[PDB]
Amino acid sequence: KLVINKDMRTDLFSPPN
Amino acid sequence: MTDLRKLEALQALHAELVAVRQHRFEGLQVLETLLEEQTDAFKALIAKPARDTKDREALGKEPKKLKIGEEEYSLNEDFVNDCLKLADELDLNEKESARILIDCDAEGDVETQSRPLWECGVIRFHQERKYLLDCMRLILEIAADEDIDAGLQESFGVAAEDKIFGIPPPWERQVKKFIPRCMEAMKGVRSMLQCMADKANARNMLDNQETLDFSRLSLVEQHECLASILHAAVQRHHATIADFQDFIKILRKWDKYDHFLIHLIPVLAAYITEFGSPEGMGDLQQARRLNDFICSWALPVLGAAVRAWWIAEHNGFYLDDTVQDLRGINLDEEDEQRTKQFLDALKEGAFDFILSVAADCKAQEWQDPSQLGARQWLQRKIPSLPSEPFPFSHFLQHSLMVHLEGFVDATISNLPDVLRKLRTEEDEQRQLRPNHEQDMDLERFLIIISYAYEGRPDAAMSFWEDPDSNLAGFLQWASRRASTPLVSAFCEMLRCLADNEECATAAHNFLLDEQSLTWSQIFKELEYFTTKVCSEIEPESALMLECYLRLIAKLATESEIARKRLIMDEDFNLVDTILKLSVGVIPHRLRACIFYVLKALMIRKTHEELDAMWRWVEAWMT
Amino acid sequence: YNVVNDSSDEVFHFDMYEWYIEKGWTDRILSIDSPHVITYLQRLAETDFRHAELLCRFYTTRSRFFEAAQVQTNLAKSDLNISLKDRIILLSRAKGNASVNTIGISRQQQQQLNHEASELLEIAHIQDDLLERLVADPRIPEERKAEIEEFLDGPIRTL
Repeated sequence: KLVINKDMRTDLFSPPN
Repeated sequence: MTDLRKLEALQALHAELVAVRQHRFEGLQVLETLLEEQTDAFKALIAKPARDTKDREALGKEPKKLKIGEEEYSLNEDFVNDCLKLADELDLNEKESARILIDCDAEGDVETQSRPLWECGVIRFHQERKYLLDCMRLILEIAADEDIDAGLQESFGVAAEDKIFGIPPPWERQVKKFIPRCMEAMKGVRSMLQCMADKANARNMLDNQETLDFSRLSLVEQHECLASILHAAVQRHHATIADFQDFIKILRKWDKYDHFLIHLIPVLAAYITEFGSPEGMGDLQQARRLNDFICSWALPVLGAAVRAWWIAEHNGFYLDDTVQDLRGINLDEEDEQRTKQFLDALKEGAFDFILSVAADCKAQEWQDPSQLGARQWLQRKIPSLPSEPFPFSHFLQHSLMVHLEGFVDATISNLPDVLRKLRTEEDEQRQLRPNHEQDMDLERFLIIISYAYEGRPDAAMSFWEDPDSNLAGFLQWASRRASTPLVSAFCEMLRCLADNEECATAAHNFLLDEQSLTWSQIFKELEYFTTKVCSEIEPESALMLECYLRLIAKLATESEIARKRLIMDEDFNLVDTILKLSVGVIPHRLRACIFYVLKALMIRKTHEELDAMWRWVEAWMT
Repeated sequence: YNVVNDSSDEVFHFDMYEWYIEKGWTDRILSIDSPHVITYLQRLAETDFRHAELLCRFYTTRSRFFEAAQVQTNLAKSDLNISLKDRIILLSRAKGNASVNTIGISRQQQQQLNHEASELLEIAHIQDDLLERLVADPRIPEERKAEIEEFLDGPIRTL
């Protein structure tokens, strides 16, 4: 079961908080 | 069921292997599922964890609750006593021993056999090794079956390489080889059997007699299965020189003659075939060292037989000078050396030991009274078996007969001059001292040939297909003028080489003229003996007459042309001669042989033959 | 050690199973015939990896391969603190153990478990290849890598 969702992710190249 | 224990798993697996072997492929999908669940079992043939003190002191300290794997059990003062007893008799770990006893309580076999609980653990333990090892023989046996699908034949082959021999398949890939584990495995069976007799004899010197007998039977069966597995593994060229040297040393250190030696015989045979004969590790240089290494022994007949077999198998290199290199090496010296070595081996009693082993192998509880006293008139000096109930299998007999026929073919196609000189020596010895009985080397060899070719028409036909080959050459050369023993041995060989009708007809056509033996001389001697008895007789004459009668009966029962010819032949008149001989003063053996010959001749008859037989009977009884 | 094995104190023998495990004496614990130790493990198997591994050893040596594949698979799908690589070993073992016959269990039940372990092992290897590559990537900031290691070095994620 795979579902691509380019819309809302988490910037892999920016730190958190 | 589906949740079967170790014992029930091996017992069910064994039934599946028999189906595929008996042409029943209704359990293919179910068979593969079992090999994956018992992968850890096939890896280690037989291994009992050593008795540890941690479990001994802990088991008896708190014999209240026991935890094995995922399940839990409660121990009581009665069950705990059986664990220590089983562990002591077999020297097995307390944890492993307890699991065996727990399996009996669940299955509830105590009532099926009505025996103590601690004794059932011994049987259950032996059953595991039986099926665990016996099932392996079926895998290799089915993997070599030519009467099945090629695809299925290859499935069990690659599986055995990884499950049994621990060799991964070609599509993938600190560990110990299979042979060193098998050698150590069989060693444990011997040490366990030896300590069993020592302890058992001490207390014996009860209700467990049958259990001890069954355990001994299981142990000998497991040893035979391990020997067969080792032979099969060696047949795939997966050995070396170290294993061969170790086996030779173990043989040299052999103490007593028993079934284990007969089981190991084929192992050494296959070893010499792979190394000695030019059908394997064809390193001519390596063979030279092994020759000097083989050529301490606590039993000279064993060494004599080993040297004879090695010479017979290794004399095939020195036939031509084109398939190999034989430069800078002398031939006459090596030939004379091999000849003297073979003569010494014969004098030591190699063929005698081979014949004794062949006889003890096919020891049958009951025998047909039509062949009493046949092949039992020699001088056997080798001690016999203790007569213990250790029956042999069928695959072992088949392999033994195959190896014997191969050795016969090799000795006939490699050492003809040896046999010629031996026959001439025996002849001149019997001539210069008739009062003494010369050696029975040639007679014993012919009897061994007969034993090898028995119930195997596919191989017996080779003596009739090509009349110009070495086999037919020796067959026709061994029919010239000779003494009574050689003629009797040749007649017995002919009789045993008539398992079917085609071979019987071939022997009939080859015996009569188309010098070698002919029916004319046979009937002339019969009439001479008849007139002599009717106007004393020596054992040799009686033996010759019995052999002739047995051969005639066999030919009449197997062939039809001979039965229709001799029955109404005007020049032979065998019926009159046999009747005049039976009405004379002779032992009952000749009368019985004549009656059996008459029965064979009258197995298929008509109205005219019945009338003639009744007329003759009335004329000779009135 | 006689005095030890001659005891009937049950809390004691539990405390000794735990102690053998602690010292690493797989030598002496695997060599106990008793089911009492198996039953003791069956209650805490799904509580700790080290205990589950012992339980699976007892099953396999008794040719109960399917039951071990069941313990290993559930342990790999669980929320216990188990590393991804340890979950790759558990699935890989379960895949092997379910591919061989276990007596008393239908071929269908074996295959369905061998198939679930094969799929989860395929996903786990992908996740391991990712985690390794991301941690080693020069173009990834350190701040993010620690965050990646937290969410990928644990239970297996969806594709």
